[PDB]
Amino acid sequence: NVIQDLYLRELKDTKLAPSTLQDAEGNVKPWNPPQKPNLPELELQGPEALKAYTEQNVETAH
Amino acid sequence: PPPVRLFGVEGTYATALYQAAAKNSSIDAAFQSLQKVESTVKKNPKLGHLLLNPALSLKDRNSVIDAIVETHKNLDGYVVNLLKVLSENNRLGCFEKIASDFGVLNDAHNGLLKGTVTSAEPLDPKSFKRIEKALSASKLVGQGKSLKLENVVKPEIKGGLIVELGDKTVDLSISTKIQKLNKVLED
Repeated sequence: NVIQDLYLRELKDTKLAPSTLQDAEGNVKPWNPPQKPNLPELELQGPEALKAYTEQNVETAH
Repeated sequence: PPPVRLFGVEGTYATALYQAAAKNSSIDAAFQSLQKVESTVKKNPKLGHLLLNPALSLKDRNSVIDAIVETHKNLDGYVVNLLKVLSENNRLGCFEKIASDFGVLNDAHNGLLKGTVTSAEPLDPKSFKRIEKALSASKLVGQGKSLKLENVVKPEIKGGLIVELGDKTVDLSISTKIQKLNKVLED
């Protein structure tokens, strides 16, 4: 009765509400791509380090 | 013991009056006389309803009673003993209250029932009759009992009706339905 009146009135008279995707964007985090896929740095090239190291530590066995 | 137990604030006085007049047999006469003294109290609106205010002496209260049964003498003796009782017990702040209560007991004894059709506006006479008919038709008015159905106006109940009698109600109103509906749309 009154159930029908409200049901009818509500359903009919509102069935669109605001909904803008752009407004949503403000409220959410932005996708941005990773940075620095940097390849590892190469170090201690040559036996220069090794010859230095054999000499450098006097105690090679004591 | 006599029908309908109404425990009240000096409604024990009414109960007593009722039971007392049942044993005297003449309750209708008593009720009528009580109505008459109530009416002349009511129709002595200032300086007789203001002598229901508690400030009068015991002796002055007693003389108020003597004057009251003088005031339009020809009243049942049981309600004159009751008048004495209320004065002696120095309570008269439930005097019209006791009268109303005695009426309820009396018209219960008679069998009469009261109902109510609250609405926010006076309803059709067709409605009055139809509801009276419906209730009389149903066991709700058991018969051997009558229904004085009273439509009252209270804007509190916006639209519809609530039928009331015998502490049994059916409430189909727009306000109550709206409340439940609102709640469900607040769920």
